[PDB]
Amino acid sequence: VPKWIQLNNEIMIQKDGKFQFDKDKEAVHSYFVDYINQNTVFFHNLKEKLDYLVENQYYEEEFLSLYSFEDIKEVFKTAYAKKFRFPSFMSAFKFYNDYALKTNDKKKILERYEDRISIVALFFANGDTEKAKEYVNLMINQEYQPSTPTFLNAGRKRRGELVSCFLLEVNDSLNDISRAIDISMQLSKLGGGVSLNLSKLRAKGEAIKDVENATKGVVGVMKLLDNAFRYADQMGQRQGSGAAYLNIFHRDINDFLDTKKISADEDVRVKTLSIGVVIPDKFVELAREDKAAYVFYPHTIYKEYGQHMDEMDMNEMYDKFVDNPRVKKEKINPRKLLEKLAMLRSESGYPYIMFQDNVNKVHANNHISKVKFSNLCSEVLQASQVSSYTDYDEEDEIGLDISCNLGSLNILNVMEHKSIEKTVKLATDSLTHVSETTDIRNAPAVRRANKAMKSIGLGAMNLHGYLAQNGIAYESPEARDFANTFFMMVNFYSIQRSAEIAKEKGETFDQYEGSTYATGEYFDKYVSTDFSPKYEKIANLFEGMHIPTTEDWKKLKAFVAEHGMYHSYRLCIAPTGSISYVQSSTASVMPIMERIEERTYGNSKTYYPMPGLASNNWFFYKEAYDMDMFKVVDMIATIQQHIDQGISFTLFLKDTMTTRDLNRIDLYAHHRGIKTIYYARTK
Amino acid sequence: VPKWIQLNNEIMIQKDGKFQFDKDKEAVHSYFVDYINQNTVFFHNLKEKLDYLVENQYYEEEFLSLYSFEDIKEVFKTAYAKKFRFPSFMSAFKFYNDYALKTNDKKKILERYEDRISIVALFFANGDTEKAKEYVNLMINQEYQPSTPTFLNAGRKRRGELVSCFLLEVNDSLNDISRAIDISMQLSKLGGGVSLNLSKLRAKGEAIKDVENATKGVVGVMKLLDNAFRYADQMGQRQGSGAAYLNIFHRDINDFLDTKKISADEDVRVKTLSIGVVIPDKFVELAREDKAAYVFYPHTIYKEYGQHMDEMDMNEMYDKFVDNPRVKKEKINPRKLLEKLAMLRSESGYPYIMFQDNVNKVHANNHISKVKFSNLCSEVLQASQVSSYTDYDEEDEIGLDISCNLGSLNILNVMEHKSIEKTVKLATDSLTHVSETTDIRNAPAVRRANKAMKSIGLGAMNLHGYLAQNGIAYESPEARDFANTFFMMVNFYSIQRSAEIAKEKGETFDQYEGSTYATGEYFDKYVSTDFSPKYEKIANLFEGMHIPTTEDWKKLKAFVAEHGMYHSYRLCIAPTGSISYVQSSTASVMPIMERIEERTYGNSKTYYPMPGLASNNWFFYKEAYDMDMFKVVDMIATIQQHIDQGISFTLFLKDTMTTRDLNRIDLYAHHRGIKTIYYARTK
Amino acid sequence: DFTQMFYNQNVKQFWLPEEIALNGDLLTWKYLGKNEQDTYMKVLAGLTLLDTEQGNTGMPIVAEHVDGHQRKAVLNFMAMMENAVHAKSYSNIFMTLAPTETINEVFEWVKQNKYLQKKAQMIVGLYKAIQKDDEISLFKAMVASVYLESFLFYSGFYYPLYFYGQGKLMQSGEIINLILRDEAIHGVYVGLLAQEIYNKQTEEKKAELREFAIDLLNQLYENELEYTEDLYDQVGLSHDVKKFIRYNANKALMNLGFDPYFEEEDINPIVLNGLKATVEPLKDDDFYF
Amino acid sequence: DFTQMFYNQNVKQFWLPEEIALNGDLLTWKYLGKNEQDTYMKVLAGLTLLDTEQGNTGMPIVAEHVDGHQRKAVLNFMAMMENAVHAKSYSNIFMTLAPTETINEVFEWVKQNKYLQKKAQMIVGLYKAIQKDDEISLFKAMVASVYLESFLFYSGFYYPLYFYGQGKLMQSGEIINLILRDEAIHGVYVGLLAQEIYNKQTEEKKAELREFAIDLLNQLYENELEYTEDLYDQVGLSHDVKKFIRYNANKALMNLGFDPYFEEEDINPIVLNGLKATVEPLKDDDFYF
Ligand SMILES: Nc1ncnc2c1ncn2[C@@H]1O[C@H](COP(=O)(O)OP(=O)(O)OP(=O)(O)O)[C@@H](O)[C@H]1O
Ligand SMILES: Nc1ncnc2c1ncn2[C@@H]1O[C@H](COP(=O)(O)OP(=O)(O)OP(=O)(O)O)[C@@H](O)[C@H]1O
Ligand SMILES: Cc1cn([C@H]2C[C@H](O)[C@@H](COP(=O)(O)OP(=O)(O)OP(=O)(O)O)O2)c(=O)[nH]c1=O
Ligand SMILES: [Mg+2]
Ligand SMILES: [Mg+2]
Ligand SMILES: [Mn+2]
Ligand SMILES: [Mn+2]
Ligand SMILES: [Mn+2]
Ligand SMILES: [Mn+2]
Repeated sequence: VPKWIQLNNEIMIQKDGKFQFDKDKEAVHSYFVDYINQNTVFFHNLKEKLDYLVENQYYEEEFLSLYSFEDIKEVFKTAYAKKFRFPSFMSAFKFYNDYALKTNDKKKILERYEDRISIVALFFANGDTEKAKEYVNLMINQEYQPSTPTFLNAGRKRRGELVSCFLLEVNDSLNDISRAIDISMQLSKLGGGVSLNLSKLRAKGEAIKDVENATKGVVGVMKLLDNAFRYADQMGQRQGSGAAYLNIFHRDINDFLDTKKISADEDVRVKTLSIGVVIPDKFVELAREDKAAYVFYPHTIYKEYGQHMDEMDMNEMYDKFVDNPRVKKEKINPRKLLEKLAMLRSESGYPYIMFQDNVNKVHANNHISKVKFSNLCSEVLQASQVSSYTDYDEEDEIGLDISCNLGSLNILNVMEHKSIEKTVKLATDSLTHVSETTDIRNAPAVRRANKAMKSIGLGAMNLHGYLAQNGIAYESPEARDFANTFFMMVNFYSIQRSAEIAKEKGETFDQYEGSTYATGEYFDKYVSTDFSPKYEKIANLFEGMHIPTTEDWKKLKAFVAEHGMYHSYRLCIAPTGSISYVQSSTASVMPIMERIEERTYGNSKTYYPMPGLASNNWFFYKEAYDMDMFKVVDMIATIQQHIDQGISFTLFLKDTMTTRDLNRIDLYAHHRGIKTIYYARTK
Repeated sequence: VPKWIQLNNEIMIQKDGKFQFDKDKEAVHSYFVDYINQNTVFFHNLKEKLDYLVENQYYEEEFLSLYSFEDIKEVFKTAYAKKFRFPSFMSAFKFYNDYALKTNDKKKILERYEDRISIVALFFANGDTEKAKEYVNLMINQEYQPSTPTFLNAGRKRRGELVSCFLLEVNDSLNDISRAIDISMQLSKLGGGVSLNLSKLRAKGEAIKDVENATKGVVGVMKLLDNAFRYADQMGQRQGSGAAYLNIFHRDINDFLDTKKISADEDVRVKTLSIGVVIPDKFVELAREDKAAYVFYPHTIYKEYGQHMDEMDMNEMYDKFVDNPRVKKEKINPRKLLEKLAMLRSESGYPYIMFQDNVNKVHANNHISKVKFSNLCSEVLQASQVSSYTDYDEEDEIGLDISCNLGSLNILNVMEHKSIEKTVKLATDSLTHVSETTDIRNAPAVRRANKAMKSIGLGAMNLHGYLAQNGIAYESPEARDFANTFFMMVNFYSIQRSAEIAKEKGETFDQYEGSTYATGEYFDKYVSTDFSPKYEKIANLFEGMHIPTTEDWKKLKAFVAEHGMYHSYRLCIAPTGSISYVQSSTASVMPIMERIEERTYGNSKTYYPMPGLASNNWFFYKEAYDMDMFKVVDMIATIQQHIDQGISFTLFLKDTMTTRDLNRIDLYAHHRGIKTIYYARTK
Repeated sequence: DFTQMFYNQNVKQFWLPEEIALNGDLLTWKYLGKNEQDTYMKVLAGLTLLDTEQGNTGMPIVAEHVDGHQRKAVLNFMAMMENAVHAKSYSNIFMTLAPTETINEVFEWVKQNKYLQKKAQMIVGLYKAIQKDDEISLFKAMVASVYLESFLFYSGFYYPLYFYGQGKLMQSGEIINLILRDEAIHGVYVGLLAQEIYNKQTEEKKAELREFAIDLLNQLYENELEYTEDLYDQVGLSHDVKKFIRYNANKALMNLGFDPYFEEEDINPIVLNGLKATVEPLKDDDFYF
Repeated sequence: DFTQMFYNQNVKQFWLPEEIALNGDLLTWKYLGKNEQDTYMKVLAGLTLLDTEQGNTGMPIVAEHVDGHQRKAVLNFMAMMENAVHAKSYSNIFMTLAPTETINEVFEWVKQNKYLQKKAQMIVGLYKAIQKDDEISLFKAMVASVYLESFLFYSGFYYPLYFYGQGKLMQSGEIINLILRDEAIHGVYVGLLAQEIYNKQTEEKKAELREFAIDLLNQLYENELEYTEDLYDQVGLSHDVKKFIRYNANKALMNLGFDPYFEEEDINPIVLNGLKATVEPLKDDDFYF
């Protein structure tokens, strides 16, 4: 066993009844003085390194050609001047195993952390040396972390796409289904997770040109998509991951759910395609009143009204659907469907739950389209227009397929540096650059939506780490007050940066004029309610930083009205799974699953303590499963009120609790304004 | 139990030690006195019937509008003047259960046999009343039978395409694979059987964008195609049928074959995807000499030579591939592979066997392309060019995808009417009309090849029926003499009609000038070898009909040289599954499987004796399983020497014979010039 | 002289209830009177109980005490058929025709029915009385087993056969005929083993064994009469069934090498109407013609 | 939670010796050396002898003491496969490859062999020690049974799989693969029955049962190493066979719900080629907060 492995395992060997957390630090030293420094490839100077990486097809030469070598040297020197040290063994291990650039045979390390950060910063700046240094300082301080696609692939010749998630709308036609399968394979080839809205597809037993009971429903398309994602599995490196979203009022909703039952037959079971359910407020109202609900056949509704079932408001059209004899429907028990959802989430963690009305009551771009589904991580909530892929030799009507670039603020590092504004603006600029340089030649709706919406996702990580390292319980009202203030600041500065980009470029996102940003409605709660901290401890935490007031929000509203906004969507809180290790941060705004996690790598086992875990903050690092899910819902709703897109909200459940407890948590989330629920992980 | 079913089951009841075959005739009468006439919709006049069928979206207005009502009435009167009577119960049952037009509620019969024949004739003639009457006389004499798609769908508004055999070339790309899946779905939606060539696809463990061990091979593509064919199942009417062809020198050939093993796992086995193997002469030579063979990685060959492995002659390329270090290959035992093929055919009848050099040594259009694969029934053998389907908003390079037009001569009815020439020419004209009226807007290469090649398949059936009713054993040399003469006359008149159509329209098929028809090579064996019958009995059978001599063939060769040939391909012998029942004929040129076949429809049993079966010809109606497969191979080769495309050749084996016997039959078929082997049906 | 042929016959008769689709009986079942359905359910439940004990106890225990690996293989196979095939088939029939509550009720009814409990007590008691290396206790249990196989099942078999013969409940009836075909060979086989033991005895001992067999038969018979009346009076068939069980009692005695005990009677004619491929390598001469 | 599922998997795996033609093995058998033929014969006899104990005692004794009609049926089916299918299959392989006199001598040798006897008698000893209504003694016997099904057979299976993976003795190798596939499911099933007993015990009793299982495994493993060298040194395979024993020991432990004992090792590639949360209804007022 390696020396650093033994040093890391020495953490759990208690001394005087206490964990040896400091041993972890020793491990990193070993991991660098025995493996990383020996396995790294050193050159005489930076010129030889850059030339070797360029000619050997490791780096794209275009982004490096925008800078003179003196500027690149200055950027690299700025990166190395911080003398960044990984405080935990797992941070360095995760970076050098998942994100550091290696040779073709993967026998040596070509990229250090500073090298990777410098390359990403130079790609972000697009020829601006000062901007590149700003990005270097932002990432080496670990205030901002680009998503895994962006951080791993920026400036690389053998790179994939920098966009993490893609959302596709599938129209009710064989041509559209085949095009959706093709685009899903193309985007999984690019490495991104693909989500498909199957609510427009007509249910099982519908007519294909006057011959009835002909359609296979959404389950056949689900099987096709599952095989497509199995085939396109990132060249066999990462399993192809897809998501299917169906409205709960679709007739196939049961069969949909039956794809995830552990007793499902092979002709129905789907195993590589995640499932999500979109629940309008009408379904929750029907379940609450115990009135029997009706699921609908989409094609009959489309024939009668000319629009898809998910294209209009169910809260106002459900009674018209039920009373219409030309609309076909089936009777269901909404409470039984809710119990089935809870049982399925207990068994397998599926489906994702999207509260459609919670998303669309604060959605700023309802004029473009209502949000009808979410992404594979159930945090992207954007307007999408379905595409009409016609026959060959016929022009296709290209719609809008959602796609946003992810980037997370490290809350602990951002607040320690007292740089919410600067970090938010620089992250917005980096995400705007990632969107601008993204061009996908096989997904036309994705390309058009990227060019028009200009949507980005600016997330946050290390919420629980910051709260526990500052002596604040994650479930406490003080923690929710901190989240309210911090994310109001993040939203304020993201809107300010979006408006500044719109002013400097003279262009807004497409159809911005009909948005609530243009009409000023979006700023209502910000121009009437003060989001400054209500607790003295939180206010002290925010000292040295100008917390925006109602007057600052009014000025920002006027600025947006004058100049517009460059981005249709700005903030989305992704799960941030593996890149949180490198940043020494807790995953996303979720509470920690465990204080010390035991992970098996190779034939060895490693223990990763939570960042900053110690004796004095052991009980502030409360495990998520031990927490009240209602207070976690309160925290997520408090954050969500300042996030325009959704938050990947994983439910952390105990084995003792029943499906009724899961249903109660889901209904409280819906009541509190939670937009989406990601996972039901049971301990 | 209905009266006609009792009268049909009375056949097996033996009187005086003989089957009551004549009772079947009585059954037909009952089937018409009790059921057909009662459930047949009658109209006051044909005008009312045509108006009702057109208005209720049963027929098409376009083809009926080309004639005055007097001409349509005259065509119907010509059809009804024959007073055609089905000789067996199963003929009428199959027609009125499969082909007769029924109401939307499927309880009444709108079309009789004469009505359907008249409608198909009017569709064929395209406005010529005399030509329509000629077609009516052809089909009511049952000399020619349009295929199930053409016969069932001609003149019907609610219909699939008139072509059901489609051959697709799949290029080695994700875009091409997705396009192939889409086209397969679209053609299965039209009701056609789709065959895909997977030899150009790179094997498992190949590089994608210079990353190693990334390709899933052809088995993942087969899984995708199997899912696509399961999804597209004729609006839930018939099981989606598809075929995949792989060259035996493709490295995936074992895994390909492993998709049909019973022991194969769920992630390996494809259930609704037929498989065929293309066997070049090089593989047979390697197996014969017991030299170990090599299966090659197609992408390495493409990178080294710039052409696909299946696009070049393996006979001259195999040694260069083996000696090339940059071509990756795996060692195999060709005799072990042959034994595996025989074992798989014994277990499941798969794969289909295509002898590439047997096809291509007589292929007339090798300049366009060599025949690389066959159809789902393993009888279509045509030149195909792969298409380069690029990314979106980029122009695709459309190639040639095979789609031939099926139609079968009834050898008994044709020869008893002494009308080989007239029937062949009229069938060629009808096939040309159906090929010209076919327009598929979702298969670009299929449409392009249909417009360019103008390839049709004119088959024959009732060969064994005709031979048995004339006191000729199917395995006798006299039967082979008759087949030689009859199919040489069929080829002569098909070529004459093709040249006449080319002269009339002033156009040949695309790239005809490079064909062996243009150079006169095709006629070589016809201008030197006399194909007149060598037996007096066969000559007396051909009495009253002019048998083309060598001088006639020289005149035809000169005529083709002067005027060209309209069809790239003219003759292919399809299995003729259900139309053989309606025509009261034995299926294809195959020998009969059973003298009397027992079938179960609903909860009732039915008995179909072979047409013309009696005590006198009971011995001549020898069952296929009791026959020597070498003599069946000899007869099929005798026919194949006059057929430009292949013949659906099913092997009929006993359970006693082993895989050595199957391999011997396959090798004798290869030796005798058999182009394709369809199935290995074990009794 | 016989085990090998019984081995071959038993294994070639192998079947599973799932081979027979039962949804075809749905309508002829729906059409029966409540009395008829009640008797039918109870009859099959009585059969299920007998096969449960024959599979769990009777056949395995006889297998344990009979010498010879081939004899044991036959008896083990027969045991498997009893509980893995026969007893289970009845549940397939129940699950098709009846709602869960009716199924629950009939299984509760077997537990409390005094005739069914008495016959189980008597038969299983004899199985559990077998003593190692004691051929007489083994003979007594084999007589009990023959009486179960060839006599006791028949008060139950009557009714499915009676319907089958009228063209009613024919899928369930097909299952029952397969079960009956098995029990007939099981009764013969166990009968032959019993005769082996009987033939080893003195004339005095034989006389006692015949007394045992006849006393046991009469005791079982008297109980079966009451069981038959209890089940069949409501469908009007008790006298007919009684004739059938006497007929089969004689067959059981004959399987044991004894003379018939009951006089011959005419049985309902309806019930009488109710009755990889081999691989060779390729030679170099197979490539030339 | 599991018996009906195992019932299904067991009955759908049903097969008979006659299905595989054995005579074509003589075409590769004749080309093996004396040591290869000797090892094969000895291994085959070892498997035969152990499997007979499982058919005559192991499965029937467990079926006797386990409560539950459906479990008894599955166990009966497994006992049937041992006695009616597996035993006939081993006999068929022997009769094909060796003359009668050679078979008798090999069985005489293996019957006297110290390492084969040690393991055979250790297993049989635990079956004989089961006491009525004592679940601890039943558990110990189940552990022994799982060790036989999932571990002890594999020092033997190695050789036929080794040939099968090379294209030698393919017909008998196919038979062995079918047998092995049955023993795998037998081991998993009996393992689940043992875990059921284990989970009903106190923490101290559990620790005591774990110690029993590990101690037994150790005794059997040390004898397997000796058995292995005794048979496989003459054909140079013992090192690789030992890896295969440990890998299968780990599977046996996992069947009993225990952690693997041995470090993970790769296996010979030729042999490889041969080879609910509680539902609680919503009570209303759960929609209001
Ligand atoms: N935790 C760590 N994170 C990142 N790099 C590290 C870490 N520990 C060691 N290294 C790398 O290994 C080298 C070993 O030097 P070390 O940290 O022991 O101190 P040093 O030799 O006094 O110099 P310096 O600390 O100034 O780099 C470091 O210079 C650095 O490049
Ligand atoms: N074998 C048969 N094949 C086809 N149609 C039949 C057959 N037998 C009877 N029919 C139909 O039933 C009708 C009655 O025929 P039948 O044998 O009674 O005498 P017919 O002289 O042909 O009668 P019709 O006056 O109808 O022409 C036929 O006209 C035809 O429509
Ligand atoms: C062709 C086909 C379609 N479908 C379903 C899936 C699609 O969502 C739906 C629409 O198919 P379409 O491609 O729209 O078929 P169509 O346009 O010819 O019929 P229509 O005019 O009624 O739109 O039909 C199947 O389930 N199986 C099939 O094989
Ligand atoms: Mg449509
Ligand atoms: Mg390519
Ligand atoms: Mn029984
Ligand atoms: Mn029995
Ligand atoms: Mn066994
Ligand atoms: Mn076993």
